[PDB]
Amino acid sequence: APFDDDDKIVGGYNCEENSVPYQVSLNSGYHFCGGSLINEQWVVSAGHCYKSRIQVRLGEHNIEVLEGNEQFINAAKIIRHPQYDRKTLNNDIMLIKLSSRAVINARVSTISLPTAPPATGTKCLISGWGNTASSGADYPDELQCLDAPVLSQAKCEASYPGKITSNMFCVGFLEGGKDSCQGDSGGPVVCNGQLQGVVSWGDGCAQKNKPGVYTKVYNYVKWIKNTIAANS
Amino acid sequence: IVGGSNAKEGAWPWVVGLYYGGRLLCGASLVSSDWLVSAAACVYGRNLEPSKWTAILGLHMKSNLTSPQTVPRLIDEIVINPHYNRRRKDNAIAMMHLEFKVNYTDYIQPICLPEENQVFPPGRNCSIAGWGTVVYQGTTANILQEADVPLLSNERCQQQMPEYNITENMICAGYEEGGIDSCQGDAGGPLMCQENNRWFLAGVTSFGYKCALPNRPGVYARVSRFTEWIQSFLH
Amino acid sequence: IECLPGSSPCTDALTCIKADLFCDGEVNCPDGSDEDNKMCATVCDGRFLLTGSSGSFQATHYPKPSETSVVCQWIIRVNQGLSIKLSFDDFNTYYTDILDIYEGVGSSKILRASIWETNPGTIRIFSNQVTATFLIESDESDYVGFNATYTAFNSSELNNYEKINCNFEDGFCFWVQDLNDDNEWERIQGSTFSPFTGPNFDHTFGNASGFYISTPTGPGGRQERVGLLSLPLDPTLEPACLSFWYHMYGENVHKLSINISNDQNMEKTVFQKEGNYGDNWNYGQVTLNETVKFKVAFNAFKNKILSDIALDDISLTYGICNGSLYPEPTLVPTPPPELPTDCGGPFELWEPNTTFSSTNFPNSYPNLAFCVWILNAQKGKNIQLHFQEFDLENINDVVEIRDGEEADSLLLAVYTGPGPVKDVFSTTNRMTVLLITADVLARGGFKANFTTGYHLGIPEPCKADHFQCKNGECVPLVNLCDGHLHCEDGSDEADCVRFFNGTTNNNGLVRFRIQSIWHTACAENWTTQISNDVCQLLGLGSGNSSKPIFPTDGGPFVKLNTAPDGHLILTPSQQCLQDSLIRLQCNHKSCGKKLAAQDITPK
Ligand SMILES: *[C@@H]1O[C@H](CO)[C@@H](O[C@@H]2O[C@H](CO)[C@@H](O[C@@H]3O[C@H](CO)[C@@H](O)[C@H](O[C@H]4O[C@H](CO)[C@@H](O)[C@H](O)[C@@H]4O)[C@@H]3O)[C@H](O)[C@H]2NC(C)=O)[C@H](O)[C@H]1NC(C)=O
Ligand SMILES: *[C@@H]1O[C@H](CO)[C@@H](O[C@@H]2O[C@H](CO)[C@@H](O[C@@H]3O[C@H](CO[C@H]4O[C@H](CO)[C@@H](O)[C@H](O)[C@@H]4O)[C@@H](O)[C@H](O)[C@@H]3O)[C@H](O)[C@H]2NC(C)=O)[C@H](O)[C@H]1NC(C)=O
Ligand SMILES: *[C@@H]1O[C@H](CO)[C@@H](O[C@@H]2O[C@H](CO[C@@H]3O[C@H](CO)[C@@H](O)[C@H](O[C@H]4O[C@H](CO)[C@@H](O)[C@H](O)[C@@H]4O)[C@@H]3O)[C@@H](O)[C@H](O)[C@H]2NC(C)=O)[C@H](O)[C@H]1NC(C)=O
Ligand SMILES: *[C@@H]1O[C@H](CO)[C@@H](O[C@@H]2O[C@H](CO)[C@@H](O[C@@H]3O[C@H](CO)[C@@H](O)[C@H](O)[C@@H]3O)[C@H](O)[C@H]2NC(C)=O)[C@H](O)[C@H]1NC(C)=O
Ligand SMILES: *[C@@H]1O[C@H](CO)[C@@H](O[C@@H]2O[C@H](CO)[C@@H](O[C@@H]3O[C@H](CO)[C@@H](O)[C@H](O)[C@@H]3O)[C@H](O)[C@H]2NC(C)=O)[C@H](O)[C@H]1NC(C)=O
Ligand SMILES: *[C@@H]1O[C@H](CO[C@@H]2O[C@H](CO)[C@@H](O[C@@H]3O[C@H](CO)[C@@H](O)[C@H](O)[C@@H]3O)[C@H](O)[C@H]2NC(C)=O)[C@@H](O)[C@H](O)[C@H]1NC(C)=O
Ligand SMILES: *[C@@H]1O[C@H](CO[C@@H]2O[C@H](CO)[C@@H](O[C@@H]3O[C@H](CO)[C@@H](O)[C@H](O)[C@@H]3O)[C@H](O)[C@H]2NC(C)=O)[C@@H](O)[C@H](O)[C@H]1NC(C)=O
Ligand SMILES: *[C@@H]1O[C@H](CO[C@@H]2O[C@H](CO)[C@@H](O[C@@H]3O[C@H](CO)[C@@H](O)[C@H](O)[C@@H]3O)[C@H](O)[C@H]2NC(C)=O)[C@@H](O)[C@H](O)[C@H]1NC(C)=O
Ligand SMILES: *[C@@H]1O[C@H](CO[C@@H]2O[C@H](CO[C@@H]3O[C@H](CO)[C@@H](O)[C@H](O)[C@@H]3O)[C@@H](O)[C@H](O)[C@H]2NC(C)=O)[C@@H](O)[C@H](O)[C@H]1NC(C)=O
Ligand SMILES: *[C@@H]1O[C@H](CO)[C@@H](O[C@@H]2O[C@H](CO)[C@@H](O)[C@H](O)[C@H]2NC(C)=O)[C@H](O)[C@H]1NC(C)=O
Ligand SMILES: *[C@@H]1O[C@H](CO)[C@@H](O)[C@H](O)[C@H]1NC(C)=O
Ligand SMILES: *[C@@H]1O[C@H](CO)[C@@H](O)[C@H](O)[C@H]1NC(C)=O
Ligand SMILES: *[C@@H]1O[C@H](CO)[C@@H](O)[C@H](O)[C@H]1NC(C)=O
Repeated sequence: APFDDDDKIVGGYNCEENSVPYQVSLNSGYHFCGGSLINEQWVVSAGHCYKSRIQVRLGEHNIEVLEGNEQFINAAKIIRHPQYDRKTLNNDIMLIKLSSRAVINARVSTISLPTAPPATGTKCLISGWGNTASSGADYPDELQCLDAPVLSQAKCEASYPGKITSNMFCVGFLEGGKDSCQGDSGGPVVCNGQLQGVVSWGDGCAQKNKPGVYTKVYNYVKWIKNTIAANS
Repeated sequence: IVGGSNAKEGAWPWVVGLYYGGRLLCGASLVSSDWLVSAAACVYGRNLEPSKWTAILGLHMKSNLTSPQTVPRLIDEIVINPHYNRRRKDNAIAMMHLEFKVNYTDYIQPICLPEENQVFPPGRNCSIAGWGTVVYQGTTANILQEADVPLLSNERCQQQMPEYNITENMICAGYEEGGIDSCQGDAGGPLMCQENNRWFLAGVTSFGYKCALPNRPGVYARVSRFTEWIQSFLH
Repeated sequence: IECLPGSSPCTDALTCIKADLFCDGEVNCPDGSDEDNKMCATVCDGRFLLTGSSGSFQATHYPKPSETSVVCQWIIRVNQGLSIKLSFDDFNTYYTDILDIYEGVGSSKILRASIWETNPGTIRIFSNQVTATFLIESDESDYVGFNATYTAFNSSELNNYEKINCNFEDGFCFWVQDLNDDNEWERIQGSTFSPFTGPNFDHTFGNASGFYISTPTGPGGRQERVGLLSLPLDPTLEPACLSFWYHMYGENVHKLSINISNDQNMEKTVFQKEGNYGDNWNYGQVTLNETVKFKVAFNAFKNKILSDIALDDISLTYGICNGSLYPEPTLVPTPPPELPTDCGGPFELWEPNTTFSSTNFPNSYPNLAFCVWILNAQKGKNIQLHFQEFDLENINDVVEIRDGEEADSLLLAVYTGPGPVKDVFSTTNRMTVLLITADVLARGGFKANFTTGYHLGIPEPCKADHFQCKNGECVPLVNLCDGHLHCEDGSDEADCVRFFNGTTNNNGLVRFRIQSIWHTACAENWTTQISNDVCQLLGLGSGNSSKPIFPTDGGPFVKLNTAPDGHLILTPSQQCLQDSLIRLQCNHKSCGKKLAAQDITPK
């Protein structure tokens, strides 16, 4: 049984997200969702990840291996968008408040709030525990940073007829169930060094046709600021 | 990779790390003041944009890079050996250009290419380097990893490893009982032999079947037949 | 009497018990103070032990916003063997609150029930003790939280029809979640999260306003076990018919089984489904025959995401099963794995055929493509392959160009990524084009004209002498080995000094090419500095001792002189007769000598 990485090959993706401080994970006994730390005590994540108790892991180099550089924070309050729809997962964005201020270090930091909407063809990075394996869909112990351009709004609407609104943009392209952005339910999507969106949903684990759906954060900048001010 | 040992501080001045997008992926050997020799497989397909490749000469640990012992350089031209096929993973040799010129110091030292009519005897226990991992499914070690493995003849390697063509274009080095291996992972280090205090470039490491697996030595790329090709660009 | 930190005394101040054990449900104090109503300040309504068979209870601050986070707990106690029914009318709250309903007290308060953001309606608990906990985790004054009423009814007077019939529109009816499961069947009103798996509507109502039960909607990354255990059914003289509706839509749907547990510990499972059946409720009908009391267990091994399983409209009817009005479920079709292999690639290309795409440029190229183009032309010609459009992927697939004319193909260029790419020329009339792509991310492809010519990639030479460099720049004498760079390739400094009649790189006689003729170097003015300069110009090492041996060139030999600019002065003058010529004796280059801390193993 030869190993997949016979040569000096990392699979074409940034394994473990080295020097990536904006990626954080949500744990409640298991890994279910990811998120992006925007402020000292604010995390943007997928709005369908809400539960009774949430723990935030910052700078987690490996999900199954504790390198000692990660930080565990007990979440205080989770706020979903007032116009969030459960049926179509519209406005699938939520904000988590940290009970303690984040400690700035090499692998833990805050990413600046976006100021410009995403554009077609922009060099963008999707961070998360994507399904990186020779065959099958499973969450590995490593992390995936996929470099994928942002698709056009018309193409995004055509990918999901009747399931794409003005707050949804597509980064995944074409089709395929192998190593890709996949799900992770809230994987950060950062274009040009600024956070641009999260992974909301999609046609399964990129089984065929449309890869997935990404919810923007630029349209919620005013909402994010209001939530921060009200829940400072 | 199981079996590796941490290299001493500055013990491998001829090994230079390569970063693509800010992550260490491969290693190279300093052949001259403006050229580096690295594995072609680990840099295949990324030669169209040399600006994304950063060469850190004298690299010891990934904790810091802004040190006098480490020389940062930007790759301008990448040359891939024509005989590389990517089917049998043979002749995986590539060269990179270090801007204009590079000096030499204690932590930045050149490498020696094999001489004419030089044959490495089988069973010769030679050193290998590279920034390998503690285990295959683990995190890459922050300290340069070094190991010593014995060479294997091609005729015996064919019988012991009936999986790849290998042939005389590349040489198998490792233990028939396994245990020590460093080919896997993000090592990218070269296989180096001893020639009475003269560090001759025995070869460049390449794909391995399995780390520390008995009767599965690392099949590293032989560079004795490619010395003329390297010297053509060097001279 | 004093207690250690982390524990508190009782009312009589005789026994110390843990703070978490207060009002938990089990009597710990000798006098029962830990369960006393006054000791357990519920605040919600001032009542903690609901010994009555019926009543009502409200959350914190019924007429006022809940500005203060107050945790409330109630214990409802009835006669042994009787069930307790809780009726909920309004639970539309903006989360931040937890409503936990537990059957019994103590170790049984693990996963009995957990309802939030949805009105549970009617919940029936088959025990003499029911624990109702309203937990507020933050100072949120959005809503009071709930206001419910409870009653009691006998748990065994129900027949087999009532105990099984349930549309799930008003809770779980009489079903009890198994305590041995790793999770519980969550109750959902309408479509669930993570679309493209699981039902999008309730079977009973037909729209999203209805309520049903299913696997947890959270993106669980671990395999768990869930199960519904039915109440014991008294034996009947006639076998019954069990009818149900099951929704199994998901890629990772592992299993869904129905078992019978009796006093004989004999299981004869009659219903079992696996895989994806589609986004539609399927009707399952089976016949149940038994002579003693038995329980029907619906078991499901929940896998990772895309494994949602839902159950609705479960009922049991006395009598033999009638003709089923619905067909057996059909598995969701999957892509055929019958040797996908590759696309084979097109045929050989010749001169008349010039324009070509990968497979079909406008739409896409099939996955796992290994297209091979054999570009051939007339003998003596070369191939230029300029791409009009090149919009491939990143580090997934790469177009490779191999030199032909032999089996051992020589790599020419590897192209990948979006954007135009430069033209590629071949050294012969045979070229191989390989499209190496993975099974994912298949873009439009590429397209090239595939033109032929003669020395297309060779730079244009100049006639009438006009010595040219590698790039073709005319440098007859301006840059003829004099330290001046004019050629773009930098070949103006080619090796005009070499060694001849030598058995190695450090043996023989040194010859210099002044303009076009090689002349030997004499020993008239040979010095150590000149020896070092010769070593440097020949790419050699330290200038060790060297002495002349015998002359070979009796004509105008080159005399060597020192210059301040570092370039040896070459004089093509024969100033001596039969002068001995210097034999090249230089050491090896100062390579990577082991000056580091690397050790050598003496074995
Ligand atoms: C979703 O599907 C359901 C399936 O039928 C569909 O039916 C609705 O059901 C609800 C309750 O299940 C109905 O709401 C109530 O139903 C009771 C049943 O007895 C009625 O008695 C109620 O009417 C009382 O109140 C009226 C107020 O003016 C009085 O005028 C009347 O005389 C009664 O006293 C009440 O309707 C609901 O009515 C039905 N709807 C229909 C169209 O039958 C439901 O409509 C579907 N939802 C959708 C499509 O959004
Ligand atoms: C250039 O690209 C072309 C596009 O596919 C290649 O296909 C050629 O297309 C022409 C035009 O249709 C075909 O010519 C036809 O020939 C048949 C008769 O030949 C058939 O029967 C003989 C046996 O008698 C058999 O050997 C052939 O393979 C054919 O099966 C006529 O009836 C038609 O009217 C038409 O004229 C070529 O046959 C076809 N070549 C193929 C399919 O190999 C073309 O080959 C390319 N040119 C090259 C590679 O040099
Ligand atoms: C519903 O009822 C069905 C009954 O049809 C339940 O099926 C269960 O089926 C297993 C059969 O699998 C194997 O049966 C072997 C006995 O024939 C048994 O020995 C196996 O266990 C181990 O055996 C060897 C030796 O130890 C070991 O090397 C194997 O690796 C294996 O681990 C194996 O179980 C049967 O054994 C069960 O008894 C039976 N369960 C019953 C009857 O309750 C099904 O699970 C039921 N579904 C439920 C309860 O949810
Ligand atoms: C690399 O090593 C060299 C010496 O080996 C370091 O010094 C550099 O040496 C060159 C050669 O003499 C100098 O060039 C000279 O510059 C003077 C002007 O200062 C000029 O008059 C001469 O004609 C000649 O061109 C060079 O100036 C000098 N310094 C540099 C290059 O900074 C060099 O510093 C070493 N580089 C590193 C990065 O360590
Ligand atoms: C609540 O319901 C239970 C139903 O189980 C009542 O208990 C009695 O249960 C038995 C079944 O075990 C019922 O059947 C009777 O069984 C006896 C044998 O034990 C048999 O001799 C009788 O002919 C009859 O078949 C019995 O009817 C039932 N008693 C009732 C309904 O009064 C329990 O009494 C109920 N609670 C209250 C407060 O009534
Ligand atoms: C659930 O079904 C049970 C089915 O068991 C069958 O029971 C019948 C009699 O009730 C058996 O028939 C007998 O067969 C004997 C020969 O083996 C004859 O000698 C005898 O006269 C009689 O005809 C039948 O064999 C048996 N099946 C098997 C496979 O053995 C039934 O027994 C239960 O009553 C029923 N439970 C209910 C209706 O609540
Ligand atoms: C020209 O080169 C001279 C080099 O000559 C040889 O150099 C080697 C060093 O690589 C000597 O090897 C050493 O020998 C020692 C014993 O003499 C050993 O103890 C030591 O470990 C090492 O093996 C070798 O002996 C030597 N040969 C002779 C005959 O001495 C160098 O010595 C000159 O300085 C140099 N320049 C000139 C102008 O001659
Ligand atoms: C090739 O790699 C080598 C691995 O080291 C070998 O490990 C064995 C383990 O047994 C050592 O064995 C001991 O050897 C002693 C004699 O050296 C015996 O007395 C003792 O019982 C036991 O057998 C072995 O020594 C050790 N090295 C060797 C080859 O002795 C490495 O050490 C080798 O040096 C390297 N190969 C070569 C060419 O030496
Ligand atoms: C097929 O190859 C074409 C190559 O482009 C061709 O360019 C020709 C140049 O135009 C001349 O330019 C002279 C100098 O500017 C000028 O004096 C003269 O008058 C002409 O304008 C042009 O004549 C050809 O029409 C043009 N070819 C085509 C097909 O338009 C390349 O552009 C194309 O992409 C190739 N096809 C594929 C599928 O790759
Ligand atoms: C790869 O190895 C096979 C054998 O495992 C080689 O096949 C032999 O090739 C030689 C000459 O090429 C023949 O004389 C033998 O008859 C072949 N079969 C054997 C030895 O069983 C094959 O040539 C190798 N590949 C390359 C490119 O050399
Ligand atoms: C850089 O890291 C090395 C690793 O050991 C350490 O020795 C050194 O002190 C650090 N700092 C500098 C300036 O080299
Ligand atoms: C089933 O068949 C029986 C006997 O013919 C009949 O009485 C009954 O109405 C039918 N339907 C149901 C639902 O039992
Ligand atoms: C050196 O070799 C040349 C061959 O081109 C020969 O003509 C010449 O005589 C040789 N000189 C010697 C052997 O001294």
